[PDB]
Amino acid sequence: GVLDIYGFETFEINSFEQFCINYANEKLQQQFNMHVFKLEQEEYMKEQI
Amino acid sequence: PIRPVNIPRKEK
Amino acid sequence: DFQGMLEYKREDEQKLVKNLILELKPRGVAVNLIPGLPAYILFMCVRHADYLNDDQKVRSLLTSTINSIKKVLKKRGDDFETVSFWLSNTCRFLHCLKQYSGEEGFMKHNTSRQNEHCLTNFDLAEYRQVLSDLAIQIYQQLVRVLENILQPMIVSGMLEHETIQGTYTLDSILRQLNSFHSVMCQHGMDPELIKQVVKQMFYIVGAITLNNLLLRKDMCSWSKGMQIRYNVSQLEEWLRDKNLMNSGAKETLEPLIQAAQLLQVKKKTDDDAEAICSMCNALTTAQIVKVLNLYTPVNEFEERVSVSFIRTIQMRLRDRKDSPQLLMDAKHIFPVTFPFNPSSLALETIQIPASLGLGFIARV
Amino acid sequence: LVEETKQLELDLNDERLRYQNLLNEFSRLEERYDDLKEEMTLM
Amino acid sequence: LVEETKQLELDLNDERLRYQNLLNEFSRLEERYDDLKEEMT
Amino acid sequence: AKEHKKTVGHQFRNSLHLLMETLNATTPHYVRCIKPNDFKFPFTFDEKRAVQQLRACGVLETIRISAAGFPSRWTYQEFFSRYRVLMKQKDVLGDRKQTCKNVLEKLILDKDKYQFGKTKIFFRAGQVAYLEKLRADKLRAAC
Amino acid sequence: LIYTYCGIVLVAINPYEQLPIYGEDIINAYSGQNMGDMDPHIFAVAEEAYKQMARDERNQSIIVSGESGAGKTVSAKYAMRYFATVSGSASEANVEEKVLASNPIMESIGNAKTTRNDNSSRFGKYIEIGFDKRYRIIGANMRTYLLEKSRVVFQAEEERNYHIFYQLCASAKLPEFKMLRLGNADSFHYTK
Repeated sequence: GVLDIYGFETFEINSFEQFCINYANEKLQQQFNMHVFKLEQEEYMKEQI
Repeated sequence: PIRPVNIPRKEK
Repeated sequence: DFQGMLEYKREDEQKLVKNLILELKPRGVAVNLIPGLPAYILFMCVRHADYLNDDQKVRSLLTSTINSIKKVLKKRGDDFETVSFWLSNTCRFLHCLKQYSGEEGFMKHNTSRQNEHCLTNFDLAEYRQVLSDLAIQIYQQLVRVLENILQPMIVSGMLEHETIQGTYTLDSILRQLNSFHSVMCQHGMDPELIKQVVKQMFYIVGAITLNNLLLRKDMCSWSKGMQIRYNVSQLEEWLRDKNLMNSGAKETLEPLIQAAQLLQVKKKTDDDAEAICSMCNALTTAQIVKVLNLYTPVNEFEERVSVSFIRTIQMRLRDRKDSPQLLMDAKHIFPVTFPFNPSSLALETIQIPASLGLGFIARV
Repeated sequence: LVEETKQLELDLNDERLRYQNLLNEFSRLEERYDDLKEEMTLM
Repeated sequence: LVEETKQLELDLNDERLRYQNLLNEFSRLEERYDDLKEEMT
Repeated sequence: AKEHKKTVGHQFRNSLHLLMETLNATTPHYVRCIKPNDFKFPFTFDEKRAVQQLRACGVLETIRISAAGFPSRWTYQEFFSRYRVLMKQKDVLGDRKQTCKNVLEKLILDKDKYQFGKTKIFFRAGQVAYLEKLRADKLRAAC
Repeated sequence: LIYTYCGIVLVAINPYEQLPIYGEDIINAYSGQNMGDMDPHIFAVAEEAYKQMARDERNQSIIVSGESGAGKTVSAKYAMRYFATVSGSASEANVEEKVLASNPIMESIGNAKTTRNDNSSRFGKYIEIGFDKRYRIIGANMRTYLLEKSRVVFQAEEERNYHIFYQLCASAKLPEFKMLRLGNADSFHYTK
């Protein structure tokens, strides 16, 4: 699955759609952070460190 | 019969 | 004196061919003695049928032989020795058919005793064309198999390995090439065919190396240029061992040599840039600009390539108008030809061995 | 000799490449024909 | 020079005839494959 | 009537939940593009566009987080090949692991600076630059 | 260079040019290669996705974020082309050809010109590509999220409505559209 969503874009004027965009991007960033943390501990436990 | 094969006969 | 007529039961003719083709294996020492026992036997049986003047029987024999060879290439095409031996068989069959079909051009350099064995009843030039087509097909299959074997070999052996003057080294490649050359020598390749195959494999390995070095940036170091050039040397005296400088593999190699020299040459001054443009004739402007763009200073003294140098290179060689392709054709196959090589073997004196178990093949 | 041989051998090599490619598609169609034979033997 | 030119022209003719014959046989094999595919489908 | 009762924000939340579950059920890969300039003409880079788009992407936060730990990693064979100059002949032995660890300990006093591993040694920010500077100085002095 | 590894992340720069770095020769060169050994490219992450299919046999995800339709759409199309080339299934390859040719239709009906980009994605898209036991493609799936509401009826200065409106307005001269009584784009309030 490929996901295509515009990133953290804030226009000059904000709206409900723009806030939803920002919140969805923040949720995506949260998923990113948690998964990369999972993978980095995965590799840290793969090796003896 | 995948390849059409003919046999030419020599003329002595 | 027996001329070598090969008498057999026609009803079990198929058994005959599957005794000569399907059941026979290249590992047999009997065929290993004189390269081409199946070819000589098949040709002499065809000649005996010509004595019998049985067009239908020889037609069936040739069709069955071709079908069985195709079936072997299908089921056992992966085996390098098997396909090499069958290529030997096909080449010798073609040469024998040329030598005694009845074309005086072939008997221009044939002994009178051999001329006495020439067929007279009928000709098989169209059969010769079909045989040549099958020879081209088996040659292509052999090239594919060799490439498949060599594909994972080159990257580790050539670039990843650090030459000292799943792990593969330069000596591993040399041993593989020596084994291959021995395999073709024992099977009975025509030496010109050997030269062509060696040229093909050298082109393949050179193209793979060029593509890998062009796609990798870290691998591109001035230090590794000496290693690349030294390996190219090692290969060229390997060719000197087989005395195949006439083959032309070095001509396939100069793109790699030019890339290595360009990497080794200093790129500070445009006066050197013009010399580089002059010498780097084989490689197109695309690879040149790419390799200059991706160059990396391994040590402190070395410096990155100036954009002005890039502009000078681009403007000087714009007159070449080269193609925009970046990577060499890894799957390219050079055209292959089969020059006629006469055989001095005495056809009648050749006898079947006991190992093959050709009891139903009576010699007259 | 080199000039004339290269001049005609350019076209010779092109035609030989086409010949070899045609043999390649013949091999592919032979594989397809074998698949069809296997399917027929399935029934 | 004359002999080589004649030989090369003969080779050109041979290449042309082989090319055309293979084109015709390719068409025939395509027809056979298409017919077998239609019979299967 | 349930869909009409559900607001646009509620439907957006439900869609986000569905795609979130879909993503969590799969293994993700991440690619990001940065617009170099507003004028859009090819091959031209502006610092302002890059910094604002990096602030938006927040890549710098991941960069600094990895910098806090041991971002740089070096393979034993890789380290020996790169640092043969700083490698001493007397300390050269068959096993490059212990020898390179000892050489690193001699060169770098603080243990926390480097992280020993089974295959690669991990480093903090300054050690790569420090070692490269020492290697360059030694090489140029010898030459 | 446009591509660069940032940890597991890949980063690219919009070059506004058609560089030949997307040749299928390069695509097959990227095949059967370990991660990061080649220079950075989305071909590398696609190969890593297939490697993860081989190892863990769990579904893959590739996410692109940043500027709307700057490198996102083109990169996704490159990834689709890579997948189609690697699989090499004639009917399935036709399926991804249909998907690629359709991408303009969803661009027309869901994307519009903006100040940031004249071809900018105005909605979240998600494309699934199925795989059988042979790891070969067998089908595709479309999903959409968070389509802009104001764009349908409101268009900012120098910003257009969905491309489909203007595309049909300029093509209103076709005989089959004649009974639609459609004029130019300026003849309608949703496009002027």
